[PDB]
Amino acid sequence: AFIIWLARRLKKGKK
Amino acid sequence: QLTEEQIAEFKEAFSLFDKDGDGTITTKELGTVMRSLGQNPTEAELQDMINEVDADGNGTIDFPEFLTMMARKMKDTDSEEEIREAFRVFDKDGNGYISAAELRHVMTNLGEKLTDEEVDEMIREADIDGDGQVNYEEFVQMMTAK
Ligand SMILES: [Ca+2]
Ligand SMILES: [Ca+2]
Ligand SMILES: [Ca+2]
Ligand SMILES: [Ca+2]
Repeated sequence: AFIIWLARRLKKGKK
Repeated sequence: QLTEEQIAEFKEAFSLFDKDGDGTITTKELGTVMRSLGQNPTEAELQDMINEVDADGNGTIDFPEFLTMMARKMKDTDSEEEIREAFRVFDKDGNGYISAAELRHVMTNLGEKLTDEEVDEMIREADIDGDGQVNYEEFVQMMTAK
């Protein structure tokens, strides 16, 4: 599921 | 320590994964996404993973459960099994090299829309030689980062 976090990590930076 | 930003991320991320938006994650939903990664795991592997993440084993994973799962994958990110599974899943072509197109396709297939920049940041930062591709060795090292 780490995949979900992977996106959140980059997505969090975008925000 | 859950910050407002982190909570908002779950709401947006969770809403993205949950098509119906019932506030619950089913096997068909996660399974479909988990398969889109170019992988074809059996229900046993999926169900087993869910059970390990489902503190109550109700057959579905709630937002709270996801948070716990993250702590495991984030804390145990140094697990050979977790890394091996991620490496194989990421490298759908099994070329042993992770590209921006492949990564973007994976991280995106997560019901999220990431720009070429985001993916580039992950690879660019993971690419020690800046060859535009991340090798297993570089992946393992980047899989231990907090
Ligand atoms: Ca749902
Ligand atoms: Ca549950
Ligand atoms: Ca590949
Ligand atoms: Ca490299």
